[PDB]
Amino acid sequence: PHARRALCLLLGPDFFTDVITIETADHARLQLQLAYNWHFELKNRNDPAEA
Amino acid sequence: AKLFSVPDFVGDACKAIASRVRGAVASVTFDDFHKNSARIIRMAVFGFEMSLPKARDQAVFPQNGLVVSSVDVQSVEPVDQRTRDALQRSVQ
Repeated sequence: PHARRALCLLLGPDFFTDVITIETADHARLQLQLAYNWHFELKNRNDPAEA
Repeated sequence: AKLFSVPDFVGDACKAIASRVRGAVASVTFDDFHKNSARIIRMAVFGFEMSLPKARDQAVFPQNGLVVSSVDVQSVEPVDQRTRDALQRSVQ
């Protein structure tokens, strides 16, 4: 919930080495490591509201 | 100020969704509750018809304006050891 804390909001492309605990229709409980290839998007990188 | 109407909004939201989810899963077999697990639990939270048919995409509480955008359920535990390695013979 709250582990890391930094002064900067990383906008560059990155990933999250997250693992989920999902269950399929056959009830098969399996955990699975995810990446979430993400990146922040700003069309106008000067507007105070959007920024 | 209507935001602070309920002083325990976290508990209120959890209890209301839990109650309605439990009541709706109460009407379905275990086979159905596991085939359409997310489907029936998500229609349980905000049962209506605005999209069989999908209900909506908003679970609003008019008391304080608290809106549950979506409801996510992680894993069906069933705790007893007899649902356990007896459905495991079912596995075999």
